[PDB]
Amino acid sequence: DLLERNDIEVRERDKYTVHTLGKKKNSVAVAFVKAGKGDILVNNVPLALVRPEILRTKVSEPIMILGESLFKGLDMNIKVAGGGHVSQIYAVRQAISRGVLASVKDEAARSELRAKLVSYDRQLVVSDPRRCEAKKFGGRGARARRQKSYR
Amino acid sequence: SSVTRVPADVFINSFAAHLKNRGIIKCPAFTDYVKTGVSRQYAPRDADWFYIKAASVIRHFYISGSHSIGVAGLARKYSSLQKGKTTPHHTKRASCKVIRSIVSQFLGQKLLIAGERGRHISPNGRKMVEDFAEGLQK
Amino acid sequence: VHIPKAVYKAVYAHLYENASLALKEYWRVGNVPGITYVDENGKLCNPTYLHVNCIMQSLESRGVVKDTFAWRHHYYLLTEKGEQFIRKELDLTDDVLPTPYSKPSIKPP
Amino acid sequence: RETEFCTHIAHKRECRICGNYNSVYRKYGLFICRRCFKENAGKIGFVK
Amino acid sequence: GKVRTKTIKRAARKIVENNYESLKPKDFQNNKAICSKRNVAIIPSKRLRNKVAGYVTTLMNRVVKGPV
Amino acid sequence: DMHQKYTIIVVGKDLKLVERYVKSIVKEGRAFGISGPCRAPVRRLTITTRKSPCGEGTNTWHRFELRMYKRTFWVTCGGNDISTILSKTVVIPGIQVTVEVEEPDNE
Amino acid sequence: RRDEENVYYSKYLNDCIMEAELHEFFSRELVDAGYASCSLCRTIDSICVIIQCAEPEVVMGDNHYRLHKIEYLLAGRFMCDPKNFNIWVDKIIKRGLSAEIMVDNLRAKLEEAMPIRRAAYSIIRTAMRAGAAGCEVIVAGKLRAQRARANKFKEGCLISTGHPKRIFLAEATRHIKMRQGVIGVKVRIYNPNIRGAVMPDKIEIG
RNA sequence: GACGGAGGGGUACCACCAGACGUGGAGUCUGCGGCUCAAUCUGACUCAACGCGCGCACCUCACCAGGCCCGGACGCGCGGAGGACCGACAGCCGGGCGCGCUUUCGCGAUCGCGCGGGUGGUGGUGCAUGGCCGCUCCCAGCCCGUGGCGCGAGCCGUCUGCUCCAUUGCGACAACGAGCGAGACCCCGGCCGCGGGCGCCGCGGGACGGCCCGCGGCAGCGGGAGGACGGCGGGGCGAUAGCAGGUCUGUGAUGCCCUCAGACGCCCUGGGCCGCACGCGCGCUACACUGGCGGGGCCAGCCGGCGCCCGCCAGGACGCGCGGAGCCCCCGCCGUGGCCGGGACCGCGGGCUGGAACGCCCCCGCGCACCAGGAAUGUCUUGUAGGCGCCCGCCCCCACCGCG
Repeated sequence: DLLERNDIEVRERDKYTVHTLGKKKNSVAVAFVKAGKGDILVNNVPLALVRPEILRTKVSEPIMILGESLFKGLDMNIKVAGGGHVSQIYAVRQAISRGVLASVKDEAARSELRAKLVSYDRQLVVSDPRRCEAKKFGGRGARARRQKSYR
Repeated sequence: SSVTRVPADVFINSFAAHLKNRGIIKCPAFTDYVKTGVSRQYAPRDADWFYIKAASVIRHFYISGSHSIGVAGLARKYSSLQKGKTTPHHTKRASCKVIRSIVSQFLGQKLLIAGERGRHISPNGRKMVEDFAEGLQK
Repeated sequence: VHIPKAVYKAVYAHLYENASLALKEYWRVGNVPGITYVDENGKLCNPTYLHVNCIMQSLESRGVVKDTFAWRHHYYLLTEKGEQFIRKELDLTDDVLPTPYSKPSIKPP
Repeated sequence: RETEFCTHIAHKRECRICGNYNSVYRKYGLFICRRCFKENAGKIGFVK
Repeated sequence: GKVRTKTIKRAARKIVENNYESLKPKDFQNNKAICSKRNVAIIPSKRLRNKVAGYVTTLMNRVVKGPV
Repeated sequence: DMHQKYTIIVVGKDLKLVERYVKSIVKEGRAFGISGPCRAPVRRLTITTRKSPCGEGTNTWHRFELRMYKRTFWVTCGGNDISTILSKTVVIPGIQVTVEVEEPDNE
Repeated sequence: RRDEENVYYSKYLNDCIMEAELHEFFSRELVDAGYASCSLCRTIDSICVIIQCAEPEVVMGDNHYRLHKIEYLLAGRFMCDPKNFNIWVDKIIKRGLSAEIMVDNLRAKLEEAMPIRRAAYSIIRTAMRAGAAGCEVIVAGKLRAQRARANKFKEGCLISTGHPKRIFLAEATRHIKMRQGVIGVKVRIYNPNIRGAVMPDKIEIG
């Protein structure tokens, strides 16, 4: 469900100039961004309602820390597929925060917005290097082995 | 915004009331003596369960639209595990025919329309659900 | 045993036509490949599986054929003097039609 | 002995290389044996 | 922990005495080009080219100040 | 001629051998409209087996996988003509090459 | 979206087994030709085989009659329609260097009365003659007394542990069976002659 | 050389810290001794036997209780063609086939019979062996040419120093010059470019103890910054020398051996491997409220066919190419009561796959232990432990395993 040719297929562009991507643990959030009316229908679901309520604040965190001065009047259509229930939510944060810094990136506001990004998480600015690990030839799991016999 | 702006699950209770209220479909009388799935040994006890299932069926169909969605695909979206066997639990399918009764009856109500492979939400269906979008946000 | 006479003539001519009889090595009754021709007068298709195999040991011990079994399938080949035995017993007066197809031309690898 | 020979019909899988009636390993229609496989896999082509 | 393998150290010494002027004290990439510059030297694989390059930049420091 | 498209499929397991074939196949497209390469999602038939011929020893498993690779191009040109174009393509050994008509459904 | 039946993806597997079956027949009947490797080239169902051999005429022998009996034996065996099967043998330069030819040329002396150390050095002579960095002959089995053991005779440095090992070195195992019991012989030849790769340890300097 | 309840130095969750997840206690699973049988086929016993030799109704099958038929090829000597031998309905017989028996009908040399030579044989000896894994060996050791050194075995190089993942380097240095192993290399990933697209897949870069500062002849270290990545990222091969380690039961691997026609051949029918007082090794699920439980909302990756009426369901009919997991989470229910925890057994059924249930699936019951585990041990440092699901190996059917 990720790294697909059709990461974003239906969109015909029409002003979605800022194109972003979020990789957070084998999950991609691809966000085309237009200077619209603050509509972030990630996965065609308004940011206001997300599947894990407790984790809505984490998705709101890129929009809230950055502030409405650049966020308001900017709409990003994010497609999230691949990964799990909350791994996707971190990918959504990656897409939203990269995008608003990337709507004023040429202007020096990149340094102030990156400062907001690095005080919160360097992971919002830089992708997660953590995925999964190979199972052992004996026993189950990368770090676990069958209980030994005598001795 | 028909189901996007509203929580589709919140709409599920409101249109569950609307299914009996508008008289869409009926309770098939097997709603008393049958269980939802082979995985779900628990028998549904809501008594309006076929109305929530027939609110779920259209919500699934509406977003997919004409994606030729078939009865089994709808049934395997509420799949659970089978417990009660010492062997490790594994996911098992929901009853296809209880769901199949829903869709075949819904065909007449015009929220379900004949198509290649599976049936789709009819254009008439696209209109009925749209009204509750305004009702939910108002 | 007491296998039909036609098979003896059928294997000889086929063995010489391809100048070999690689044989499926099966001690189980089933489709019998290779000598689909056992003449007629009783069959219009392949003969019994046992017949070719029992005959093949007789031919190999006498020396009419040479066998180099590799994988499950056998790799039987008509031998140098087999050509005289096959041609003489079939009553072919002269050297008949064997298997050469000219000389191959240099290939890309 | 027309009736007696091979009255029984059963799947008769065999290691094509080995003829084994066990460890056939027909994952892809291949019958290279569980053990016979490494020896012959180099020509067939398999990689670690 | 990093200590260089003999193959890297030996070749690096040759590359520091073959050309001190051409190599650079801190710029690893300038040395990297001289390490893999066909006739000047050939390192099979970039990682080995990188390995010699790191040392030839440190060796360049050594040669610049009180050479061993 | 019959200007019928022939889909191009090359099944070669050696990624490099098949890579040599791709560059020559693209070259003959100058003769007749080669399409952009559609290299296959890698297919890795997988066989994992106990290394020991007997059962003795700690279970040790040898992991065996060979990636058969398919290369896809689409070429529309005369049906007899494509066979001549393949004369130009390199015949390095052990590659299966097929061209299949993308015929407008006979109607 | 794509169809996954991909019917054709098993034929190249059947071809892969065929190459295997072709190797097992060849090392049985083409030992005196120094058989090393066999190739399969069917594009239009046109069967092409390039056998590698110490000297190629050794395979044809008599105006291709020897080859043709076995060319149409291959056809018969593989249900290939007769005459489609074609073998163009290629001649092998540096015949001794190729490992499969060398291990066989030992079995040929050993099955008679030649000494082991004498033919170990005889095989080593060919590998130095063929520019191999080193040649190692390992004989195993019931040599001398019935309690068996192995003699390892290596001349010149030889490598065998790493990825270069499967790029430069070559090897083969001949299970010679003698009159007392099985005395398998295996000769490895390390050749840094390959121009397909350069040892990542090897470095060249101005 | 091996040992040292001998120093001085190393070192690792196959050791212990610091901790976690456990097991052992309990149902059940899968083996292993023991018991019993007609047979309960066999190897294998600390590590390095014991879900190991890859799902045993049949085949497999090696085992047992039977039953058929040679496929004894090739010579040699002979016997023999209206005939050597091979078959055969009627009944009986033996589960049963003319298998034998009465009975008289065939049948064509494809041969009868010895004499040598046979096809064989999951029959024995891994203590005759080849190969191929295990283990020493998550440890870095191994050796070579020429020269020292001693009569020689055997040292030197191969070092107490000085670092390291490492005989990784460094500096000294009767030794001097090498090499194999290590590392490299290779395989997926991190990122970042382009080519190029029926599927995201081909090719490059980049990370180098490089850069900063301390402390060090040096090797390097230790604290930094930037950076996809920080100093091997789980990544596979396998130095030298071997061990009565296993397997003749994986094969036209093989020595001897042993049988070879009333066969240890090979087919067939039925059974046994699982029967199973008892002890044990991985395992599964329990012992509930950080939880069973009514739906809703789901969200994957090794990577995937899906659809219509008939059925609670298991499952079918008829079809055509098609379309994704639980955990968790939102809201009900129940109140610590062996309880609605838990599902072990047991009785009717509905099934399917199959020649043939004994196998498995479903449903309506029935609700075993078990309330947290004695001695004693096992496994691990971040996407890790655990927690939870998914395909496949093997399969007529049939995961509590195995690789992922």
